[PDB]
Amino acid sequence: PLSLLIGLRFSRGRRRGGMVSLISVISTIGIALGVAVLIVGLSAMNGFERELNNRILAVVPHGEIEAVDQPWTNWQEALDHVQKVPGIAAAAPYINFTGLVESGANLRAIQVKGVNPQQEQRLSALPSFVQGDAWRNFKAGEQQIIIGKGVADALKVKQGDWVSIMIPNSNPEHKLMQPKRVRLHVAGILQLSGQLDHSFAMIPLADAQQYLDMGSSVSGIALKMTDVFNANKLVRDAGEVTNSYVYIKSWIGTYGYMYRDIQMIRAIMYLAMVLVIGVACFNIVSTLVMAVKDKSGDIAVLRTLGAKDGLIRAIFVWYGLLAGLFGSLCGVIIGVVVSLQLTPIIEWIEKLIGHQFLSSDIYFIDFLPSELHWLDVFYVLVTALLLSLLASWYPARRASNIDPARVLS
Amino acid sequence: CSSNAKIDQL
Amino acid sequence: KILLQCDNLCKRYQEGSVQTDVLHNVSFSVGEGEMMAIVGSSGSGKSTLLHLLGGLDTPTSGDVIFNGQPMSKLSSAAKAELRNQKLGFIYQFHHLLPDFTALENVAMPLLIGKKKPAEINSRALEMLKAVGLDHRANHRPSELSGGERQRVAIARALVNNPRLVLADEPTGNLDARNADSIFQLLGELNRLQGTAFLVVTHDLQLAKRMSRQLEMRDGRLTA
Amino acid sequence: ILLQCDNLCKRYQEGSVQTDVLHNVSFSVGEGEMMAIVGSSGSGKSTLLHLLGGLDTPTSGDVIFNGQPMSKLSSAAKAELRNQKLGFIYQFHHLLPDFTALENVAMPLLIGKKKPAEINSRALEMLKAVGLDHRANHRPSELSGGERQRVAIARALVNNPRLVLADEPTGNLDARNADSIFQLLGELNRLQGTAFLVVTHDLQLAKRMSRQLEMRDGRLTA
Amino acid sequence: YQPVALFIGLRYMRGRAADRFGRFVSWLSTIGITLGVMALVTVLSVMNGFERELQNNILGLMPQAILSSEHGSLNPQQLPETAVKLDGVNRVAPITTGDVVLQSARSVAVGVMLGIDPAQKDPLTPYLVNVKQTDLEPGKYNVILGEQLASQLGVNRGDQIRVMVPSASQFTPMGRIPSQRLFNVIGTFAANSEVDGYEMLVNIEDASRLMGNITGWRLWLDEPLKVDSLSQQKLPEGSKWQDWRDRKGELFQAVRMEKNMMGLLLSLIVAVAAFNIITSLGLMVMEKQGEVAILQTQGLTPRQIMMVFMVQGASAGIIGAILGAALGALLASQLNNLMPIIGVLLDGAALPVAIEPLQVIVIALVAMAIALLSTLYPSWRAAATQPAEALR
Ligand SMILES: *C[C@@H](COC(=O)CCCCCCCCCCCCCCC)OC(=O)CCCCCCCCCCCCCCC
Ligand SMILES: Nc1ncnc2c1ncn2[C@@H]1O[C@H](COP(=O)(O)OP(=O)(O)O)[C@@H](O)[C@H]1O
Ligand SMILES: Nc1ncnc2c1ncn2[C@@H]1O[C@H](COP(=O)(O)OP(=O)(O)O)[C@@H](O)[C@H]1O
Ligand SMILES: *C(=O)CCCCCCCCCCCCCCC
Ligand SMILES: [Mg+2]
Ligand SMILES: [Mg+2]
Repeated sequence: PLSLLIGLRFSRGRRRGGMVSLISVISTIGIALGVAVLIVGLSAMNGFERELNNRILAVVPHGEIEAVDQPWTNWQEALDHVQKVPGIAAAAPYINFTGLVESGANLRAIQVKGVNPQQEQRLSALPSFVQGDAWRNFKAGEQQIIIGKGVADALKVKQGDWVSIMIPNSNPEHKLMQPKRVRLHVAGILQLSGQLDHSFAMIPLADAQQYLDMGSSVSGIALKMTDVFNANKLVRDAGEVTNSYVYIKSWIGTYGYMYRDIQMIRAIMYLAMVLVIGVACFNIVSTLVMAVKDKSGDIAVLRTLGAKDGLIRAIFVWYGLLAGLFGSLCGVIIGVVVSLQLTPIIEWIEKLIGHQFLSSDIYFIDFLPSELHWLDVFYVLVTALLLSLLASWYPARRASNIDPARVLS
Repeated sequence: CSSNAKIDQL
Repeated sequence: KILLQCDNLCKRYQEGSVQTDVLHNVSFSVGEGEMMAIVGSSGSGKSTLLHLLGGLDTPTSGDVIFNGQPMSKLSSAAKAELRNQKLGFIYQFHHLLPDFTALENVAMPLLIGKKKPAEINSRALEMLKAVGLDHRANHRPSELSGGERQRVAIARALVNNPRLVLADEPTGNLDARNADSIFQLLGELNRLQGTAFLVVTHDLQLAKRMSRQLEMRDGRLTA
Repeated sequence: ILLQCDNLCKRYQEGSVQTDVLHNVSFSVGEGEMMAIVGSSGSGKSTLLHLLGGLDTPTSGDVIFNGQPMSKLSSAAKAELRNQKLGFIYQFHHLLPDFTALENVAMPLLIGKKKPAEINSRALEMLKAVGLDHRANHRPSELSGGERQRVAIARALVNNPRLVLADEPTGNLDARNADSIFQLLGELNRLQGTAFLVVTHDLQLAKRMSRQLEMRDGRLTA
Repeated sequence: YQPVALFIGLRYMRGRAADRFGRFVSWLSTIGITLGVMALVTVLSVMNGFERELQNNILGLMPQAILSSEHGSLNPQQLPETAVKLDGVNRVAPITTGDVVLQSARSVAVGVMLGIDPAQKDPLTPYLVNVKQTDLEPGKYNVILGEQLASQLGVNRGDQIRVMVPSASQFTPMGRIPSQRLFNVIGTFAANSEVDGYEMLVNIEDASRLMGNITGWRLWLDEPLKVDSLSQQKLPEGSKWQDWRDRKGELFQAVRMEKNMMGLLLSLIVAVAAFNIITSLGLMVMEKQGEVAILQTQGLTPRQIMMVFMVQGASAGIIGAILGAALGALLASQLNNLMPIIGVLLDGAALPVAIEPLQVIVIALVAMAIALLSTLYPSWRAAATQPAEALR
């Protein structure tokens, strides 16, 4: 239905005069600048959290244990103590290396890891970002190695040529000898974001033991957790099952700063947008006190008919909300178009001003995604209306104190 | 962003 | 029977670092169903004594009553309830709401009182046809004629059947042919509906059409 | 002769029609005129004073003033003659409520670039000739109905103008103080020789002068 | 009193109501600019503190600009230390910088080679763990590795490493062989930064690249954040300009791009505050119809009536920028003096605040200019109307 203070005040807003026709355009776009930008500004941070669990959190092992500068001899009977833990899903061994690439005198330091190609599909998704048609070429006895995208941009190589890497010296005792090198062909490249593409390389486990003259021995055991946030309590008790103490690490010391920085902008852009609508709510006060003294010959007519103080005070609260709801919804209906179609928008400005921004060198990703939700749209409508309630309550108390005896009635 | 510490834990 | 006492309503206006008295020693007898024709002049008490009996103004000393209930000694919430049913206010300043049509301005006292929705429409349709309206009922007051702007204001303060209709010279802001027609329409309301009114004019010509007149001079009743 | 006017046709752009409202209006205005220019409803009382002052320019006429044309003049020099030999008295509550009664009559002295040594002496001597020395530093928002009209009369008589353009002096008050402001306006032509005209909607409140001229829509009906 | 007629017509207009609420509406345009400046200087003072901390830990530990030749190395006898007269340079020191690789008994890491002079003052002097400065003698081949570099290599004090130069290699008819020598370590150094993992100290005299001469001259600037203005100056002959943008050209350029996004996000507060002047002054002409037209009857030209509302639009921009910069400098300086007002971060590691005095003048002049461009449209409408139609 309709109320006495809502349905009878649509005709009060139909006011004309001199330059008052342009004030309703300024007051609409003045309050839409803190609503439409907050829709795109909050949905873009939700797009960064969507790509965080897909491009970063789904490729690096979270928990890693290593011995104190010793090869893992008893690594066969140390796998059952990890797998039968309430919170550990899968586990796979890995042998990390530190080798360089000298194929044309280029500066590139990669981190080669001895992952298992048959067990890499149980804990994460390694070959899910390879441009090749398949990934089943990782057999035993072909000395293949796959590198990232950032390695190929400096090596100036393609798929199917013999590149030269630097094998570290696998000496039994501490002595200096000639550096070991070998020529291997690359089996395709991989690209995720541009940040983890220049220092990422892997080798099969059957080919890593022949380069170090070792038998069945690894140097690290990875794992997979069900919940990721509690990564500092399930890896502590899983270390004393083999020996006294081992080198314990997690993803907090390396990639743990991304979850902190994605919540700091939400605790900064939120209060910075209250100051945008807060000055925009002063535009409602500037047109409400003017609507009292200019319409002073109308409030005295209602007081002679029997209007109480509770009715007159409720006149200009919802009257100022009519110009507030029209301007707040004018930023909502234009905020869906920018958020859902942000990918033709960001790519249009980068080809006009010259050099593009958001480069894939030290940043998080290359593109600017926007995962638009429907809970943030409801959270900005109440914020734009609660800030307009205090802007329409203080001129409403001034209009309620206007006695009809002072005015010429 | 631009606020990096880069400290590791053992 | 008596409807209003009208004792010494000494209205002491507080000026800037001063105190002035304008209405001193006023006394008349408002009866239940008795018409009155209190005539004033430029300087005599008009349009502010009606604010005292109506409840819009608050006197400094004195308290007028209305059938037991005091108007001056009353709450702020109870002052507006008495102006909704048993009081009427008719002026020549065209005190109408220009944002609505002519039908909603008559239904505007019925909307504040929160009556039944079938009663707000049937009552406004009958009060307009008795004064010469309902030919342009669904029209704005800005496009109405000069004589039609005053006849709709008579039916605005007559829907709740007021026992005391406080009018203040409704003639003057219209033509002279329809000036005598609205004085007769007020007289039919006091005989059919029984609404006691009083018309406060500045001349003795309009007071002769109504009942016995009381001459006032700066608050003091001359006649 | 001070001011000359003959065949002043004012063409206003109406609703896609061109109707002349001021058809062949003519009057001779000399130095120290005892003028009683009366009018009626729709005869040209509110109009034809903006053409003499310089607020409006006639498209088919020229106002000549003892050798200096008013209508054939730029907007920069039109405001110069309004501060020296032209006065304006209105009745639509044309006073500034943010100022006081002393600063309202000193406002034409500030536009004319007068020094402050003689601003306060010229303004205070005009409030003493009127009779408002009590409410000198008082705002017009709290004054009475008869006291606010006397400030607008004292606003134009500061720079001693030659022609005082008045428009309905007794329009917003009763007949109790009507003879007061008519006597107060009668002390202006005998002290500085300021010529003025009285505008009155009927023909009873203008019986103080002699030249009872009536111009109904430009046509002289005296 | 007040011989200027422009300012006398607005002293009683800035505040006309007697109650406390009616006076607050006339000053609503001042607080909207005051809250916009103090939310712009304070937030950018934290971002300037992150750039100043990153400068002293990265740019303060590496050579910023090296004046090297274009035909290979540089002869010190042709270009001595008393020959260069470059602007902003307060100290000239020789250095040898080359992209080399490392070699140890455990792994093969990466790291550049920096040829320092032990007879001069070194910025990494308190970072050496009980290692003196004059232990880099020519012929003994001593090298001071980093702390984070020796962790992945496993080289303690007293071992031997191998430094190979892939870039600066000689020609050999059987192919391409690099020039490598033997180097013995004497100790490490730690500075708690990121440059300790790819930088090492070595003597200036070395025959591992060519020939004995140097490559260029290491210079110190007063402001290492900008090098584009110090590149088109008078450069000496036989030498080219090599700044720090060849390696860290995407790191410190990333901080300047993030300040332009936060500075544009917080610029929307003063954009709506500039729109409030259009509402505060545009509605003043529609109600004061009896005051604008009555000034033209007194003798005011329409050229002067336009500048009446211009100061009314400038009264919120001038006082709003001084009060905004004063309150913005008070929150940034007294942030962690007695108690954290905005909250306590999860680390609590002495959050720095850098307040640049030149940046306040650039910020305050923007709000003093955006408050006057929105004033020209209500001021033109007060003079374009005729003074005859406003009164009837
Ligand atoms: C990840 C961030 C890190 O940024 C930092 O450097 C740390 C900032 C910490 C700030 C702490 C401030 C504490 C004091 C606050 C005082 C408030 C006072 C309030 C008044 C009393 O890196 C970034 O900064 C990037 C952030 C990018 C955000 C998105 C910007 C989008 C801009 C869009 C503009 C659209 C314009 C459209 C016009 C039509
Ligand atoms: N209590 C009061 N408060 C304010 N003004 C008053 C009061 N009493 C008298 N006045 C002033 O005195 C004048 C008396 O005029 P009044 O007799 O009311 O005229 P009318 O009878 O036509 O309404 C009014 O103009 C009014 O401004
Ligand atoms: N600018 C204008 N806009 C609309 N109507 C105008 C204008 N100027 C003149 N008129 C018309 O011309 C007539 C002139 O009458 P006027 O001299 O104003 O009478 P009075 O002096 O009694 O007010 C008016 O009735 C008015 O309708
Ligand atoms: C430091 O934390 C590096 C990771 C950066 C993650 C991305 C956050 C900054 C980029 C924000 C892009 C602008 C969004 C604008 C939305 C309107
Ligand atoms: Mg009256
Ligand atoms: Mg008129």
